[PDB]
Amino acid sequence: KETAFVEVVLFESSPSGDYTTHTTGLTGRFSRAGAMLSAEGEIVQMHPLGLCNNNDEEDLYEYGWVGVVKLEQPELDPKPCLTVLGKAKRAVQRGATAVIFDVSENPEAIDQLNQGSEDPLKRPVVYVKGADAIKLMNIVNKQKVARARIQHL
Repeated sequence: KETAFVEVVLFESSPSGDYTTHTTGLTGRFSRAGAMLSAEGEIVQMHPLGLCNNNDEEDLYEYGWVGVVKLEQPELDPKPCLTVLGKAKRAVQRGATAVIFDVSENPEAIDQLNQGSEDPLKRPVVYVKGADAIKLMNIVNKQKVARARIQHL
């Protein structure tokens, strides 16, 4: 399958040094234009405008982050700086191990994410929508650091 199982992990340390964790599961689909590989890392939420070399002097994240990007309604960004896959490629250049797109406000992006390339990304690009997107963004919009685990299967 092209199904991606995504686990989102919230964690707190204790004085003993042992962690308490809380996991939320959800499902998306791997883009055919990205790798069909598993990935894992700290979530970094980015506004889709942040993947433009606009303005900027933008943030350096430690290598290995999982980008979570909620697409805008296309009416709000009619002049996109890069294609949606281009923005994923840009994240990978900036150290992302994977990108998860919430495409619920731009479901037509799935057409581009389902279309193959002879220059595919070497890292996975997952899209979520529906209840799965709602589950993801509810956790990401909490104050807390979270880790994502993306599993092929």
